[PDB]
Amino acid sequence: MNIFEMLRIDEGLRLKIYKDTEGYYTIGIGHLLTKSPSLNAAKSELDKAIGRNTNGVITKDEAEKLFNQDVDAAVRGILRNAKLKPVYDSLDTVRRAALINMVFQMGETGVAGFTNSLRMLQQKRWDEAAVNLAKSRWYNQTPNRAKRVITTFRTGTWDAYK
Ligand SMILES: [Cl-]
Ligand SMILES: [Cl-]
Repeated sequence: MNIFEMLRIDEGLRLKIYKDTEGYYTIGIGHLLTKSPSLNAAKSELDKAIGRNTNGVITKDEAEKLFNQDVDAAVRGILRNAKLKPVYDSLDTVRRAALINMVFQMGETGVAGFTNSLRMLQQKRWDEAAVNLAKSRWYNQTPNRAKRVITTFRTGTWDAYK
């Protein structure tokens, strides 16, 4: 298992513009287009991202290209973030994938906000960190996905994804 595979299971793949869990226009493998409630604004962001008149449909390849860019961005963002990098540096490979997934979903800023859980993860207090992460809107809104990432941090294994 690896990050790409993990996120692919979490986000799925849609080739047409769709609304995510929060009702925002998205395409591909969880690529957010815009938070504006206008479909036109979305189509325009879409063609701007792909570089062609898409009419709101992209191919698989185009989806995977946005995904590759998005994973790269996530990692980079983490490494650039003063709160995040030290956490990432401290972790094992599997747990690093769990942090990336969170960053992919919520952005670097939202993650950086889980101060207390970050701290627990850095100290390697697994069971505690897992309880604290569960007290969040994140877990309450997308509980199955959150359980999966949480279990990953708790165990340092991919079992949640098996
Ligand atoms: Cl983009
Ligand atoms: Cl969920």
